[PDB]
Amino acid sequence: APSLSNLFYDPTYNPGQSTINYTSIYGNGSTITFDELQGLVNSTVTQAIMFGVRCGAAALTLIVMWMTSRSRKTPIFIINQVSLFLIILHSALYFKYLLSNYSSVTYALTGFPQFISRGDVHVYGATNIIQVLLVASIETSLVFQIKVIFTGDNFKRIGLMLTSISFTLGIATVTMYFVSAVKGMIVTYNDVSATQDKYFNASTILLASSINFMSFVLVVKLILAIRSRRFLGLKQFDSFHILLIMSCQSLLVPSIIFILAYSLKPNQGTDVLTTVATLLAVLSLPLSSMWATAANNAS
Amino acid sequence: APSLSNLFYDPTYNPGQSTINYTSIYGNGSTITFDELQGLVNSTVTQAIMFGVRCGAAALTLIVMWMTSRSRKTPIFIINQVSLFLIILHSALYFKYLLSNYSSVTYALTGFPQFISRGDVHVYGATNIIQVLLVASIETSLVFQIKVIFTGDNFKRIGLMLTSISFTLGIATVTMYFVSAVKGMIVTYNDVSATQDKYFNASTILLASSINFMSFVLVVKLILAIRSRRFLGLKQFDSFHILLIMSCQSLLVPSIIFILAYSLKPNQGTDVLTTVATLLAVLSLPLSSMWATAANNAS
Amino acid sequence: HALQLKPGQPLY
Amino acid sequence: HALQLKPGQPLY
Ligand SMILES: CC(C)CCC[C@@H](C)[C@H]1CC[C@H]2[C@@H]3CC=C4C[C@@H](OC(=O)CCC(=O)O)CC[C@]4(C)[C@H]3CC[C@]12C
Ligand SMILES: CC(C)CCC[C@@H](C)[C@H]1CC[C@H]2[C@@H]3CC=C4C[C@@H](OC(=O)CCC(=O)O)CC[C@]4(C)[C@H]3CC[C@]12C
Ligand SMILES: CC(C)CCC[C@@H](C)[C@H]1CC[C@H]2[C@@H]3CC=C4C[C@@H](OC(=O)CCC(=O)O)CC[C@]4(C)[C@H]3CC[C@]12C
Ligand SMILES: CC(C)CCC[C@@H](C)[C@H]1CC[C@H]2[C@@H]3CC=C4C[C@@H](OC(=O)CCC(=O)O)CC[C@]4(C)[C@H]3CC[C@]12C
Ligand SMILES: CC(C)CCC[C@@H](C)[C@H]1CC[C@H]2[C@@H]3CC=C4C[C@@H](OC(=O)CCC(=O)O)CC[C@]4(C)[C@H]3CC[C@]12C
Ligand SMILES: CC(C)CCC[C@@H](C)[C@H]1CC[C@H]2[C@@H]3CC=C4C[C@@H](OC(=O)CCC(=O)O)CC[C@]4(C)[C@H]3CC[C@]12C
Ligand SMILES: CC(C)CCC[C@@H](C)[C@H]1CC[C@H]2[C@@H]3CC=C4C[C@@H](OC(=O)CCC(=O)O)CC[C@]4(C)[C@H]3CC[C@]12C
Ligand SMILES: CC(C)CCC[C@@H](C)[C@H]1CC[C@H]2[C@@H]3CC=C4C[C@@H](OC(=O)CCC(=O)O)CC[C@]4(C)[C@H]3CC[C@]12C
Ligand SMILES: CC(C)CCC[C@@H](C)[C@H]1CC[C@H]2[C@@H]3CC=C4C[C@@H](OC(=O)CCC(=O)O)CC[C@]4(C)[C@H]3CC[C@]12C
Ligand SMILES: CC(C)CCC[C@@H](C)[C@H]1CC[C@H]2[C@@H]3CC=C4C[C@@H](OC(=O)CCC(=O)O)CC[C@]4(C)[C@H]3CC[C@]12C
Ligand SMILES: CC(C)CCC[C@@H](C)[C@H]1CC[C@H]2[C@@H]3CC=C4C[C@@H](OC(=O)CCC(=O)O)CC[C@]4(C)[C@H]3CC[C@]12C
Ligand SMILES: CC(C)CCC[C@@H](C)[C@H]1CC[C@H]2[C@@H]3CC=C4C[C@@H](OC(=O)CCC(=O)O)CC[C@]4(C)[C@H]3CC[C@]12C
Ligand SMILES: CC(C)CCC[C@@H](C)[C@H]1CC[C@H]2[C@@H]3CC=C4C[C@@H](OC(=O)CCC(=O)O)CC[C@]4(C)[C@H]3CC[C@]12C
Ligand SMILES: CC(C)CCC[C@@H](C)[C@H]1CC[C@H]2[C@@H]3CC=C4C[C@@H](OC(=O)CCC(=O)O)CC[C@]4(C)[C@H]3CC[C@]12C
Ligand SMILES: CC(C)CCC[C@@H](C)[C@H]1CC[C@H]2[C@@H]3CC=C4C[C@@H](OC(=O)CCC(=O)O)CC[C@]4(C)[C@H]3CC[C@]12C
Ligand SMILES: CC(C)CCC[C@@H](C)[C@H]1CC[C@H]2[C@@H]3CC=C4C[C@@H](OC(=O)CCC(=O)O)CC[C@]4(C)[C@H]3CC[C@]12C
Ligand SMILES: *[C@@H]1O[C@H](CO)[C@@H](O)[C@H](O)[C@H]1NC(C)=O
Ligand SMILES: *[C@@H]1O[C@H](CO)[C@@H](O)[C@H](O)[C@H]1NC(C)=O
Ligand SMILES: *[C@@H]1O[C@H](CO)[C@@H](O)[C@H](O)[C@H]1NC(C)=O
Ligand SMILES: *[C@@H]1O[C@H](CO)[C@@H](O)[C@H](O)[C@H]1NC(C)=O
Repeated sequence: APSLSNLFYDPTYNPGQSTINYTSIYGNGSTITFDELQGLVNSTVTQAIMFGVRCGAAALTLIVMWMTSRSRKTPIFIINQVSLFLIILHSALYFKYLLSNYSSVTYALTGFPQFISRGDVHVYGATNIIQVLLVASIETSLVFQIKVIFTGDNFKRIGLMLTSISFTLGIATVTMYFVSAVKGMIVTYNDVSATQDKYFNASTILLASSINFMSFVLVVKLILAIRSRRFLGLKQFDSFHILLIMSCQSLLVPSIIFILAYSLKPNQGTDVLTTVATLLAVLSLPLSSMWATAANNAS
Repeated sequence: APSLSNLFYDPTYNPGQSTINYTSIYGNGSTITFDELQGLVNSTVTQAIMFGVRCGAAALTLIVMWMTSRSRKTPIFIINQVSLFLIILHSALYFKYLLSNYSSVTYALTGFPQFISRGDVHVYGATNIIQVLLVASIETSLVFQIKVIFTGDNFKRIGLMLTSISFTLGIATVTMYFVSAVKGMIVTYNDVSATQDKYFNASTILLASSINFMSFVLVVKLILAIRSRRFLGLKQFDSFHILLIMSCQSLLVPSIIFILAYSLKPNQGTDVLTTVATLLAVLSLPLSSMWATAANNAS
Repeated sequence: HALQLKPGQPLY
Repeated sequence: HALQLKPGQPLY
């Protein structure tokens, strides 16, 4: 401590509007303010909290489902039980990504391609392959729940066609995710500082569409379970409607978060919303799968 | 893009060893390298993942304990059920702390006290009060488990004295945490840029001591449960020893993490270890509390 | 349109 | 001795 400056005695001095000087690819003359630097740092600090919550939740959901189940060997159980595992693997390679040189303040401010090695591109590839192997599990789970809802003593007209639109939506979502992934990889392998992003913002809309369709079909099943019982002389539900509708026996909360995630402009946390809604969908599949295979009028 | 510099065509150029120029309290002449800046940013990115895992785990442990219990109204249940709530409240005010100006790169590099307002000091106070209201719950849980293990048909010599050493250790841990907290608050309220830290590194050693004592007492109970049965003609445990010892029916894993956390020098992740071991202790209290109240030789 | 990815940021 | 706190960092 040789000597303090005079600005130490200024009550109204504002650090954050001060100047930072650095050398970039455009020479030794780039400048930035401390608040744009802090805005770059606060978005990494905000995207690590979410994925740590995801890893925690999914690990403690996997164990609890292993310990609290009566009827194992069911396909729906196995698919629900590997989706929670691909969530944890996706979150692991993203923590690997978040501490690497592709997410550094060095690359961000100074766009030098010498800072990117081979090994940073292979974890990007691997993460883009686990993201599509997770969407495929979600879609196959939804198509088995739909295939178990209406098949049976119910009318075969509606039931046979709703599995068709759900198989169609699932295969289209998976194919579009695969296309997006394989082109992004080509682009990145050609140039490290290149971005290809027109196919990620329609894959999310089709995942959202398929979840909204599952919510519609479960609401349909509930209205027909309140309509069939009154025709006969059997007693109705006392306070089961509130549990089914409100708690996520039907996928209404993830569906609302999805419809507010892409309708709203990006400046209102649109990236914080899809990440919460994918977690809530994968966490709500065990609860949507108990109502789906339940006696409509036998009980 | 007016013109790229010549350093864009240098294969061996190393960004990260370049110079950053900024104005500090010691004038308009401070300098730093991109790797010490990135080392400041990577420790915030590493301390947000842990607390997001903590918030996730504790929230999904609270719900599951609410839903999967037969004998409620027990004090041990209520204490175990409020410790998981104080973990979530502690993690909430730390996310509040992590996005505030006391954890910014601006304050870190430029130590200007004009950047600290009143409201940043009150969340520091509140967090230091929830940390001691969490240690108090941990200690009271351990003293009720010890008070339920030996009290009964067992000999009253050892049992009456082990509750005494456990009450003593708990009250000493809570008192030392309170002392640390109240002096740190005085210091910080006097000067925002002042640090008082001699009492935090003995409070952790006494929390670790009390957990190690609980592990010793549970190992004792297990050796006496294998020794009493053979004296009589009753059948022994078939494969129950492996579950008890290995899985955290006794608190051996948190105890090992605690004994490697402070014995090792700080340069080997000593801060990443105590934060995992507090989570594992609070998550292992429900499992240590079932073995503690179990029939020693009746079953 | 609503989600923008960084040059090295994988899908989420 | 083994854990060091920042001037504004609360207890953990
Ligand atoms: C719920 C339980 C049963 C999970 C069991 C699996 C764990 C043992 C795994 C899951 C996630 C893993 C972590 C994921 C990511 C990392 C970062 C990784 O960091 C690096 O070495 C690369 C980054 C860098 O060098 O800067 C070190 C291992 C670690 C902590 C892993 C350690 C092992 C963990 C905790
Ligand atoms: C839990 C089950 C599903 C197994 C999970 C396996 C993954 C953890 C493995 C399988 C393939 C591995 C990848 C295969 C190849 C590479 C390239 C490798 O590139 C290098 O820099 C290595 C050296 C070189 O070849 O130059 C870096 C690790 C990585 C991404 C591996 C990371 C770890 C992965 C994803
Ligand atoms: C999901 C559970 C069951 C397992 C999780 C394990 C992963 C967290 C581990 C397993 C394989 C590991 C990888 C194995 C090898 C490498 C290469 C290693 O070195 C390089 O990339 C080359 C040098 C360079 O970076 O230039 C960096 C860490 C990485 C990606 C590891 C990151 C952490 C991985 C993915
Ligand atoms: C769940 C576990 C078992 C992982 C399942 C997926 C893996 C089998 C995939 C995912 C990412 C793939 C990697 C992505 C990219 C590459 C680079 C690729 O490079 C080239 O073909 C040319 C590179 C060049 O010269 O530019 C070689 C295969 C490899 C390592 C792939 C090997 C197979 C991987 C590990
Ligand atoms: C688990 C399922 C989804 C199958 C995964 C198969 C992978 C092993 C395949 C699928 C996409 C493939 C990639 C698609 C495109 C390319 C670009 C290709 O061309 C170049 O990067 C050099 C030429 C140029 O693009 O200029 C090199 C192989 C690579 C990485 C491929 C490596 C092998 C990949 C990862
Ligand atoms: C649920 C059943 C009845 C199927 C209904 C079909 C819809 C799910 C499809 C049909 C037309 C699709 C749209 C056709 C074109 C576009 C433009 C496309 O433009 C972009 O924003 C991409 C490029 C960019 O990111 O700028 C975004 C998706 C969107 C709205 C698509 C969203 C999904 C839609 C509405
Ligand atoms: C309850 C079930 C049966 C509904 C299934 C159909 C929906 C999933 C589809 C039908 C109409 C679609 C919408 C048609 C047009 C648009 C506008 C498009 O963006 C814009 O062009 C406007 C941008 C803005 O307003 O900010 C984004 C997708 C969206 C909302 C689509 C999202 C998907 C929707 C709601
Ligand atoms: C499924 C049941 C248990 C209900 C769970 C509650 C969630 C649906 C709520 C609780 C907290 C909410 C969040 C609280 C604060 C914000 C910040 C908010 O940010 C802004 O609008 C301004 C800042 C920005 O642009 O990012 C965006 C919505 C979000 C993520 C909220 C999204 C909805 C959340 C996750
Ligand atoms: C440091 C590690 C051990 C922590 C891992 C997370 C734990 C907090 C979780 C993981 C598995 C959970 C257990 C999984 C299954 C059960 C059985 C369950 O049993 C009943 O519902 C009782 C049935 C009856 O009494 O008939 C009670 C909760 C419990 C012990 C759970 C309590 C919370 C546990 C230990
Ligand atoms: C910050 C601190 C001071 C407050 C923390 C929240 C409390 C207001 C909560 C947390 C745990 C709750 C307790 C958890 C469990 C029970 C058992 C419960 O037992 C029943 O009568 C219902 C179950 C049964 O039939 O056995 C009665 C409420 C009570 C004491 C709860 C009362 C409210 C408590 C103390
Ligand atoms: C465990 C469950 C019950 C959730 C607990 C959440 C609390 C820890 C959060 C929720 C709302 C928060 C408050 C919301 C808003 C503010 C104003 C905020 O004002 C400021 O000085 C900062 C913002 C600004 O500069 O205007 C200070 C923190 C405080 C009291 C927050 C303190 C932490 C609170 C109480
Ligand atoms: C038992 C489980 C289901 C949790 C239920 C409680 C939630 C509704 C609480 C717990 C933690 C809370 C969060 C803790 C911290 C923050 C940061 C807070 O940020 C600020 O306003 C100040 C810091 C900043 O953003 O700069 C906004 C509210 C939020 C997202 C809180 C929203 C409400 C949450 C998700
Ligand atoms: C979880 C249950 C038991 C409720 C407890 C939540 C606490 C963590 C909250 C509730 C009320 C909050 C307080 C409400 C108001 C203030 C004043 C506030 O004053 C300021 O300097 C900021 C606002 C301003 O500029 O006036 C500082 C935070 C503080 C002490 C808050 C700290 C966090 C508190 C104690
Ligand atoms: C009855 C059974 C369970 C044995 C329990 C032993 C502990 C209650 C005692 C034994 C030795 C004590 C330690 C001996 C010396 C020190 C160093 C001492 O150093 C300091 O940090 C304070 C002085 C300084 O600032 O240099 C702090 C207390 C501590 C850890 C003591 C904490 C309490 C310990 C672990
Ligand atoms: C009943 C069983 C489980 C024993 C419970 C007590 C221990 C957990 C305590 C008692 C005395 C404590 C020790 C007392 C003093 C020290 C010295 C202290 O600093 C040093 O002097 C180490 C560096 C050096 O000088 O080489 C580090 C902790 C340590 C080993 C303590 C570690 C924890 C110990 C072994
Ligand atoms: C029953 C369940 C709880 C078992 C799960 C396994 C844990 C006991 C392991 C898995 C990952 C491990 C961590 C992986 C990496 C590190 C970093 C390591 O720090 C280092 O020396 C390297 C990093 C650095 O400090 O730069 C300290 C131990 C720690 C926290 C490990 C502590 C023990 C952990 C949590
Ligand atoms: C930073 O910005 C420009 C770049 O040359 C220069 O005029 C200015 O003097 C620099 N400030 C400091 C403290 O170096
Ligand atoms: C910046 O770049 C020019 C051109 O290479 C060089 O002469 C000069 O030394 C550098 N530094 C300053 C402060 O101008
Ligand atoms: C920053 O400080 C260094 C001395 O370490 C000096 O050489 C340089 O001219 C200053 N300005 C810039 C833009 O680097
Ligand atoms: C740095 O501080 C001195 C003293 O106020 C001032 O004269 C000068 O303009 C500042 N910038 C440089 C490059 O010296």
